[PDB]
Amino acid sequence: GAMGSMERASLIQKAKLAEQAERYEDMAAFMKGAVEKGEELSCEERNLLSVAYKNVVGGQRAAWRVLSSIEQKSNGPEVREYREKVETELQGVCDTVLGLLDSHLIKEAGDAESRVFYLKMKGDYYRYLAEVAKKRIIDSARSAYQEAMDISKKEMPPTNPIRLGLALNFSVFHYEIANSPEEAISLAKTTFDEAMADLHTLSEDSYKDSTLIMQLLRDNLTLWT
Amino acid sequence: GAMGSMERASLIQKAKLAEQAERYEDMAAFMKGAVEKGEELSCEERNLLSVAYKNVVGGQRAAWRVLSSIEQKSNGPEVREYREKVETELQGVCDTVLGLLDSHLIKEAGDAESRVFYLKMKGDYYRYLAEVAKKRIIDSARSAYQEAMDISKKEMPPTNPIRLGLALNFSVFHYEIANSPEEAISLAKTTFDEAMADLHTLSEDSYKDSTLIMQLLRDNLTLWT
Amino acid sequence: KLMFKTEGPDSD
Amino acid sequence: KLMFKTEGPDSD
Ligand SMILES: Cc1sc(C(=N)N)cc1-c1ccccc1
Ligand SMILES: Cc1sc(C(=N)N)cc1-c1ccccc1
Ligand SMILES: Cc1sc(C(=N)N)cc1-c1ccccc1
Ligand SMILES: Cc1sc(C(=N)N)cc1-c1ccccc1
Ligand SMILES: [Cl-]
Ligand SMILES: [Cl-]
Ligand SMILES: [Mg+2]
Ligand SMILES: [Mg+2]
Ligand SMILES: [Mg+2]
Ligand SMILES: [Mg+2]
Repeated sequence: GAMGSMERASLIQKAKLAEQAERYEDMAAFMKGAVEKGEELSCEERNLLSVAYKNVVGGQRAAWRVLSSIEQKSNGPEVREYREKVETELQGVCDTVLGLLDSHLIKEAGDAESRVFYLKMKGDYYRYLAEVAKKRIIDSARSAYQEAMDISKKEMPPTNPIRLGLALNFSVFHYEIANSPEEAISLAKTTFDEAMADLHTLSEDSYKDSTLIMQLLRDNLTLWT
Repeated sequence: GAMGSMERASLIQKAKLAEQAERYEDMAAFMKGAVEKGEELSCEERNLLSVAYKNVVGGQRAAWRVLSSIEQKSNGPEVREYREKVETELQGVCDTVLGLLDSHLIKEAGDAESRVFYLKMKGDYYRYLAEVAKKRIIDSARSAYQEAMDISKKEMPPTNPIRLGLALNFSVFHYEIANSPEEAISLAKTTFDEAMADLHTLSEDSYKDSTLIMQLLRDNLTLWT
Repeated sequence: KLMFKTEGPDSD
Repeated sequence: KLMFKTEGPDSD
């Protein structure tokens, strides 16, 4: 596309500049162009990809919720039309991310740290599609998260931040999307407890990384119990 | 353009929804389409136009400053290229606003409240062009603000919030753009004092509106003295 | 809507 | 850069 003529390294550099400038649409477009160079992404580059699209879809989700709420309360065509406009834009972003994962980030990801990361993203962006959808979208989210969980439990320690963030998101999928609040609560507790028992093996910096995400599991359990 | 097929009233309704959703690019596009219907704007509609574009250009200005600062410190082509990209987008937004004012909002604005409002905007968007530029752009800002000031001093009381906001912005133009800090300080003080002396004529709600902007003049004087 | 904690930027 | 107060939304 329009980033085809820019060097991979220049795209990565500009993604980091756009992050500093809080220009997340640009950041996402730079990272899409880097992915489309066809090379695998490093850990830092995967994180740039995810942060970029998470910020873009987050603005869309927030706006969609405002509009959906106004629409529900109002129940002219304008509120429905504009909610649909934002909804379609959100679906388009989700489709773009899923497209990058399917062509060809996941199939070329052999290491656990990269394969789990991408499968988690796949679960997340189908979850964002499910928020606005439906049964098949939910099963697509579930399937991606489950594959990621199975790999993470065999190949990563229970304190691994990627594993922790995956379990966090899968628990929210259970609570809100799958209407399985007991599964959500069970997952959050087991994940928290198995991480707690492994903190003693960590350096100070790794301890900080793992406990930050453990605090998110705790925040959810507090809202859920 | 792409809003040509939508009703004026639907564009205004959708601008207000977009504001609630914090979707300011959409808000600006809806208001541009309403302006391009060719009818004059009400006070509320002028405010929707200004708030929309102020939010869009504000994000651009903030990003431009981050990038300019990185570029100055760095002094590859990437930082310069990306600062230029954001700069061009900012100029494009300024050119779009100035285009709406020139075709044909200002020439059809006969009442003081509407003519001052538009001339203030003209000053503001040339000021935003000046921030990134140059002598002719600065004189264009100065000229628009001066015409607005002359009308406001003849036709509006000194507590009028439009008059106050104009003087506030013209004072910042003097301080930062025209390198006339003494003129800036003099203007802020005289405007503040003449408003103070007229507050006794106001209702509680009008008093609140006027003192809010007077506090901004005071904030600037505090930074400047 | 009440939004629960998920990984990464809290951008919505 | 130090930014001074101007009218309306403080959007930068
Ligand atoms: C974990 C994150 S998040 C991030 C960002 N730019 N937000 C960058 C990184 C990272 C990862 C591995 C090595 C160097 C940096
Ligand atoms: C963080 C953990 S672990 C755990 C357990 N009972 N295994 C429970 C909690 C928790 C439960 C509710 C509210 C806040 C925290
Ligand atoms: C002063 C503002 S600001 C604003 C906004 N939507 N931000 C709307 C209005 C307004 C003006 C006159 C009459 C009704 C409303
Ligand atoms: C608000 C006003 S009015 C005025 C005057 N000397 N006429 C001075 C100030 C002020 C000056 C510096 C810092 C804070 C406020
Ligand atoms: Cl629409
Ligand atoms: Cl660029
Ligand atoms: Mg739809
Ligand atoms: Mg139970
Ligand atoms: Mg230039
Ligand atoms: Mg002096």
